[PDB]
Amino acid sequence: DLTQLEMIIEKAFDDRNSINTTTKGEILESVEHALNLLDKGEVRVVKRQKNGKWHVHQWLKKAVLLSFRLNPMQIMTGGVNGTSWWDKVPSKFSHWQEADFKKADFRSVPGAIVRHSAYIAPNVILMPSFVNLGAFVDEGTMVDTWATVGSCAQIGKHVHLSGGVGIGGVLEPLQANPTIIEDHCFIGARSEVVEGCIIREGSVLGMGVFIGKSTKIIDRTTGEIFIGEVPPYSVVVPGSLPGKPLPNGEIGPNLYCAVIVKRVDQKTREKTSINDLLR
Amino acid sequence: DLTQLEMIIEKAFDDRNSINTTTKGEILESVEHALNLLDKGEVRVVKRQKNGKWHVHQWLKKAVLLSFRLNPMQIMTGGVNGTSWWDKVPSKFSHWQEADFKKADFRSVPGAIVRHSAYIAPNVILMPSFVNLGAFVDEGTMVDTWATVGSCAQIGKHVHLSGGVGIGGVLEPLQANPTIIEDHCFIGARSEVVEGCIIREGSVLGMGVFIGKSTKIIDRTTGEIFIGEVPPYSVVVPGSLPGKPLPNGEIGPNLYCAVIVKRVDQKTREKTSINDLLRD
Amino acid sequence: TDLTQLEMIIEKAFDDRNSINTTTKGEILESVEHALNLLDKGEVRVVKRQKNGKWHVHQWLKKAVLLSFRLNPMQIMTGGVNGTSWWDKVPSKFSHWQEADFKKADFRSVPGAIVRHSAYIAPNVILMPSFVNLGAFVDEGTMVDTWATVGSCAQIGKHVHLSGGVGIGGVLEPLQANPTIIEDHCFIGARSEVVEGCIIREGSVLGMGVFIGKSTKIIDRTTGEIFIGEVPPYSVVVPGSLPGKPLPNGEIGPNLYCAVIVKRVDQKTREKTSINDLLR
Ligand SMILES: [Cl-]
Ligand SMILES: [Cl-]
Ligand SMILES: [Cl-]
Ligand SMILES: [Cl-]
Repeated sequence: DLTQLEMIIEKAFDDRNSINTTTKGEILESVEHALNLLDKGEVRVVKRQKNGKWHVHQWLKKAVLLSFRLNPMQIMTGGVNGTSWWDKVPSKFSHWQEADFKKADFRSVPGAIVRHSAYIAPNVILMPSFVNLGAFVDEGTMVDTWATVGSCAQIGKHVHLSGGVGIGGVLEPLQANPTIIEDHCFIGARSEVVEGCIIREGSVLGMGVFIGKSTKIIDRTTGEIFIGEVPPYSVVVPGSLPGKPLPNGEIGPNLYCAVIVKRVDQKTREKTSINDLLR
Repeated sequence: DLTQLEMIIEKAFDDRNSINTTTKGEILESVEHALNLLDKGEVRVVKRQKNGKWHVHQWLKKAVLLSFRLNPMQIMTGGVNGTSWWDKVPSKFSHWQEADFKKADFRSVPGAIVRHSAYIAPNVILMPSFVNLGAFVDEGTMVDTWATVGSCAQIGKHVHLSGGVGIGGVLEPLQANPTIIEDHCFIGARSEVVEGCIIREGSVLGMGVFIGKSTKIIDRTTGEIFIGEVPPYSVVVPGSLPGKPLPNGEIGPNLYCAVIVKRVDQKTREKTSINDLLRD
Repeated sequence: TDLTQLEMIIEKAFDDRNSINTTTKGEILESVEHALNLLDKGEVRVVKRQKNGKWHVHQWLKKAVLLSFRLNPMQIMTGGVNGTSWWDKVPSKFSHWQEADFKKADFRSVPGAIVRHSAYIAPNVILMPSFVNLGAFVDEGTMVDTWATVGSCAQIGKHVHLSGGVGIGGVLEPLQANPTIIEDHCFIGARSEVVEGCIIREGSVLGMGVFIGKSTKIIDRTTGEIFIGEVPPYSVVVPGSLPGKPLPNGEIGPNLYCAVIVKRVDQKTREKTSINDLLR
């Protein structure tokens, strides 16, 4: 029953300053249990509504924040020459055996790093990469080498996160939607989507696309400006817009922006290659 | 030997649907032998032609593809607090001891990750980074921190792959050339070269240069446009080209492109610093 | 200890560095080891800021780092996947560190973090999976986010945020060159890169994808002043581009990348306004 669990987390978070490494009992159990529900993908930090809008369940963010006060800093073994690390967030794979990996049915390449409470769906491929607390990585998604899925981020099904891609983490403010990459998006290498922006489903981002909360996204044919959202089935590449003249009157510098070069549909995505879409 | 090895692999590749983790015998031995030849650099995914063009040895890609079918997913130890990974590609350094590292004569910094079948030449420095299956990293090359040498990529001698540089992997389609970086190239930090593009020898890429299959590469002085290839001894920086206007009457956005600002030669390259070449 | 005599020995040993090797022990080894422990503890640092605000290099600490390369052999370092090894000659900072050492040092080291010995990491720093190289200085309360790199001898001021994929470029030789310096309270947005000894002055905010090297043009949008290798205090910086010369065919040429200071604020504005507003 999620209803009771949320109630405790809401009230315990209100008294969060009294929570520490000595707190046990119902508060400790509720937070832990919630992080296991997250780790399994049974709950998620944000859920998509019928309208297509995403709504945050704040008590899950509060549970993650509360886990920082509950768990102590500890020696974590496994470093070079038998040295240690010093942290208070366990790996997702703590106590995982072959049977556990067979059940989860995803591939974790040596170098992959995943914190507990992050959900990894079946048929995902984790290259050497980092997945932070509360993230959700759905069916068949590729997380390529040195990619980062930040806290609470949502990665949809059959997403390709290319090498060096950063999906920015979003914990506070509590009301903020985390960064969201919807189903069937291609995120080109070195791209970055942060600060709770959403890439609507079927979109294709070329290499070097940066999308933050205050990034101008312009449809090259329409003239429309989007903030924090890329509409469905968009092909997006990096560009620049003119700036204000310099104080001496000389032509001003251009400023970076994201450029929507195509808006397609589902049939176009299934029929046309990524490279053709970007050409 | 090589003729018969190629034949065994290609016959098995045509029968790849009947191949799985229970397949042993000559097919297993041939695939393992082919990947060991790749690992020591005795064969490589590509051959340079007389034309100056590179073509793929498709049977070697087939060996790599078969090894996915032959090897089981398994526990691989060494994670934090004794946790494991779950993969079916062994490390290049499996069973390597001091003597293996001394014979190989390259430097492997803790954090470096190299899968078996990747060739790493003498005097290479692997900072924390990742080198994928079938890659070739030639003599004296620097692989800097969080760089990636993708599957089958060919990196020439005395190349500097700066921090966070990605050389994109190319396995299928079988006929597609991998990404190639020829001798004495410098690739500045955060740059990316993917999808089988080739950076010819002695070229210098500034920071943040992206080179993909459909990237316009323009010589600013010549006006010449290149696609998928940077000509020899080019100095390349990130830039932009004008776009079409919006219907509302506003000028359209510029779009990213790669800009050749200089084309030099071996003598110019050897005497002049990277920063001077990029300064103008 | 007496720093003056230690400097004298390091200086003399470096003049005869060709006679220094992996067999060398005695006073020279102890002196180099001591200086790197001083570097690791932050009791000494590769550069110190002067009264005028200029940074001055302590060349003898660079010489000590260089000598430790000659003193220590290439060796097996354990901890790789499936019990495999690395092959390097620089010890981890965390060699022999226990809970008491971590509790005393009072910073947080997340599994995946990599730090070489001689790098100082101050209290309340958070090291995500990342790399900190020799002689670096990471001051109080700084966040080093995932796949960031703090290059050799780099100086990171207090309460700096190095976002994901940020590169702070290393500077060892030339001995006289100042390393890369990031002053107090700076924000460095994701995928940004600052290399080749550039300095970002106190309180500045760099957007995503900002690359600053020695030869990157930085233009002040508000004054029009052009800076090279230095960003003034409390600058807001984003990536941009400047126009080029026409092509020989008569068409407009490509733009070339540059860094743009779009606003310059102060300490009070910085404390009151969020990073996101500063970038709008
Ligand atoms: Cl753990
Ligand atoms: Cl296949
Ligand atoms: Cl292995
Ligand atoms: Cl060590």
